[PDB]
Amino acid sequence: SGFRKMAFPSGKVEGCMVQVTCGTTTLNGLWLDDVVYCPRHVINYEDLLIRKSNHNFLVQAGNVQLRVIGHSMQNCVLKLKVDTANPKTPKYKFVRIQPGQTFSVLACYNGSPSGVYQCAMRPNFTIKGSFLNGSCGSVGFNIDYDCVSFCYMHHMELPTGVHAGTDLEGNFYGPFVDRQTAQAAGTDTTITVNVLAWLYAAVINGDRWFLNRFTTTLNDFNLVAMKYNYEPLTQDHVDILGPLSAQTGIAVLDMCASLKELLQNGMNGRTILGSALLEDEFTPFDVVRQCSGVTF
Amino acid sequence: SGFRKMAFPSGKVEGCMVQVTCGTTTLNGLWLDDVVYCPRHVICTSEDMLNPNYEDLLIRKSNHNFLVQAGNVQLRVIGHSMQNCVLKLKVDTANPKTPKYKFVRIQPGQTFSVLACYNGSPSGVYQCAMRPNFTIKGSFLNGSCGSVGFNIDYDCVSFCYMHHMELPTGVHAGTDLEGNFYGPFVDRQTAQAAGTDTTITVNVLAWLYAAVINGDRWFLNRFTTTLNDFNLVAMKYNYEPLTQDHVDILGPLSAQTGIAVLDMCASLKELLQNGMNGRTILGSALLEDEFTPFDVVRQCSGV
Ligand SMILES: CC(C)(O)c1ccc2cncc(NC(=O)[C@@H]3CCNc4ccc(Cl)cc43)c2c1
Ligand SMILES: CC(C)(O)c1ccc2cncc(NC(=O)[C@@H]3CCNc4ccc(Cl)cc43)c2c1
Ligand SMILES: [Cl-]
Repeated sequence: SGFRKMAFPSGKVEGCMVQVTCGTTTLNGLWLDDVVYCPRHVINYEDLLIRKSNHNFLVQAGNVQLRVIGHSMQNCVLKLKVDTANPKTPKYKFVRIQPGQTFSVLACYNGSPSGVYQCAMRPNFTIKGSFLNGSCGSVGFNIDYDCVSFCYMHHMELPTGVHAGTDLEGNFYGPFVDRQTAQAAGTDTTITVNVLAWLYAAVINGDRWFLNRFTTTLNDFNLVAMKYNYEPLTQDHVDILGPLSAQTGIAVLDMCASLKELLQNGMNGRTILGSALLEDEFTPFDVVRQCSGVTF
Repeated sequence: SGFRKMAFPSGKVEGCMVQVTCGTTTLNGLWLDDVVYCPRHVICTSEDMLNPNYEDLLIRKSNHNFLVQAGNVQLRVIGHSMQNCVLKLKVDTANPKTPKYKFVRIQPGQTFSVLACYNGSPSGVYQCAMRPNFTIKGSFLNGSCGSVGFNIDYDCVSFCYMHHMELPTGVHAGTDLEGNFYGPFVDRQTAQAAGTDTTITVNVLAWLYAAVINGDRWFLNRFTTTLNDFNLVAMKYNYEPLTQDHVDILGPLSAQTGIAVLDMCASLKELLQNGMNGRTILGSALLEDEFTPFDVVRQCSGV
């Protein structure tokens, strides 16, 4: 029993974190094989980069200096070829995630990991992270079997205190740019499929006060959800919730009627899994994995 | 900016997790140097748990009855001893991945990271706190016994918890790494129940200072309180008494924000009376008590 915001074990990623310094800027890099990946803002990026020599980039792995033997830019990521291959390189993939998907973040400063937390890519493409100055280059990941799927690299903080970054191929999530200009997060919405997954997690853990005898259609549910700034629920979302619906005996549209009632009436002084707000940062897969004990 | 329930990076602990099997029971062990530490109930059947005589069950076991697996390698047990509710299995191989470590016994209100494991394999990491009633609100399934709680301030891992059991309310009970239980619990299937739980007051205050550091002051008021009047009000909401030690510990956060501890206490009194009126504090509609003054200073900015 119990339900926590759980992150993947970070060990396979910790062994890849390095510190990258160029001039007066110090940030984090990801060392995989003989390449160090980091935000290109550490250095017109083509014009600024062509003026740099390999020895201008100082890369430190623990108490050992790695020597940069080459450099290239791919979108908003700088790839620094080093002379030493990381002996701790895990099995890995670079994957681009969609809004609503979750991942673990290993927050680092000066190439040293300080903490790990779980978060979701918001529908407005920002992440509600916990980052201070020097955290640039910290990475987001998931683990599938023994393979680390890197999905995020931290680049910046927006004026509202939320965060923006790229995939490991340097493509930003959202309409953001890596420079000092007027940028703002768009109006955010609630990830509906995730709230429903969390409601199924509450039922699995014995919290059932919000269940009712009613059902709804997908269309009537979507009309109500649009009014409360909830993301539209698709047939794909209904299909993805199938396993949780079979384990609890509560049809997806049956749970949608509970959600409709919670949006229209509130919680009435009651909590769900120790929360007075409807939680949207657990996917259906996260609920299944935590309520089944999947290991890595 | 931002404030999250943040756990310590788990790598140093992952390299210590092993699987321990005795008869039909399989659980997790912690391999540090040439010793594997695990809950002593690994030698019990379900029937034995009603009234186990651990000394009698242990004397019937030899070294080769304990199977210890580290990854895909079997470790050989060359000795065994019991220390309180922990079994210590001497193995023939020292763990090459043994980090710098200490065994520390924590007090209620203290936080720590948990690496939840099954079959000697880590599945997840989360942050939690030792409740005033000595239980932890964890996320543990059957097979998670032997999973450990820790802090990593600098390069040293301080092991503070080993998971032993789940109570009827769904909360969890365990021991320090010397096998002494936290709370009045026994590693026996007996009618045990968690005592009435209370809110960790010093931690709620720390989290209110974290909200001020991050730019939110809506909850402050023009009042102050004496420590005794604060505690008379706090006890009515099932909040732990606030001691002079707690006031001292909040000193640094009080200096960084310019808000006296008893003025923050007055704000807490008003939040308990009024609720939040549709507002949130650091993205929460409830008063959060699982961040210590130390965790706030660690995660929040100095400016
Ligand atoms: C407020 C403060 C100290 O600058 C800060 C506070 C918290 C931060 C958290 N995560 C990242 C940060 N860096 C940036 O956002 C950097 C520096 C500012 N300008 C800028 C412009 C473009 C790009 Cl791609 C990056 C940055 C943080 C910075
Ligand atoms: C209730 C259920 C399914 O057995 C379960 C569910 C979740 C659990 C989570 N963490 C540990 C668990 N094991 C125990 O509590 C074991 C087995 C039952 N009795 C018992 C009595 C005393 C002692 Cl010291 C240990 C145990 C869990 C078990
Ligand atoms: Cl302590």
